[PDB]
Amino acid sequence: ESPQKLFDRINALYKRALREQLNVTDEQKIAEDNVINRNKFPLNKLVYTVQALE
Amino acid sequence: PFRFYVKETSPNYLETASPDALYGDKEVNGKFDVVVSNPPFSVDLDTQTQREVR
Amino acid sequence: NWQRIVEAKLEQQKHKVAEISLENGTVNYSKKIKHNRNLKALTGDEEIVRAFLIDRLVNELDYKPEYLETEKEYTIKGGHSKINPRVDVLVKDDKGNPFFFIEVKA
Repeated sequence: ESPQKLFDRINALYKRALREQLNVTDEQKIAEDNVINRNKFPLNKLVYTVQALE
Repeated sequence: PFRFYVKETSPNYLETASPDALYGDKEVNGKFDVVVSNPPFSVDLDTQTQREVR
Repeated sequence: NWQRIVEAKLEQQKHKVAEISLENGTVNYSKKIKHNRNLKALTGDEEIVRAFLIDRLVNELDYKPEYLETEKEYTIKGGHSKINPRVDVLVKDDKGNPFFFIEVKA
């Protein structure tokens, strides 16, 4: 499945993580925040990390 | 301020506060047993973060 | 409709400080306020106008939400021994001095 789908469905997990794990209250701070920069960390490395750690 | 630390759960010892006559009529969380830390050696606060802690 | 225009205006700003919906007990703040007496009551028209005050102060008027104060209790001689006349809302400064001593009614 397309790497963009993995990126989106992992960013959803991470945004939900900054509400009970790191308990960030500002909903605008929940947005504009991502797992990876998409430029420092290519998506293929994220896919490999998911494959290894799943 | 002690009210700024909310976890999600019920036991949140680092949330309560109360004035103390012997200490500048300021907030005291007299609940922690021991304090171990390694504070930074040189804190140079912001011109606006300074005003919020006096 | 202005009773609903209040929340129409207060639910279109990015900086969420107060929430009004006129539904079942939808009233909360950022907790950056020094809230001491428990809200989530919606008893009367007082709460809606108080929330509009909070929105008008934190935004627009440019006051830090950490400086403000809501429903502050003080122990005075009192007409009634339990009421303890309570400051409806207040705007302090960085030194703790109350700048705006505001009482808000219906």
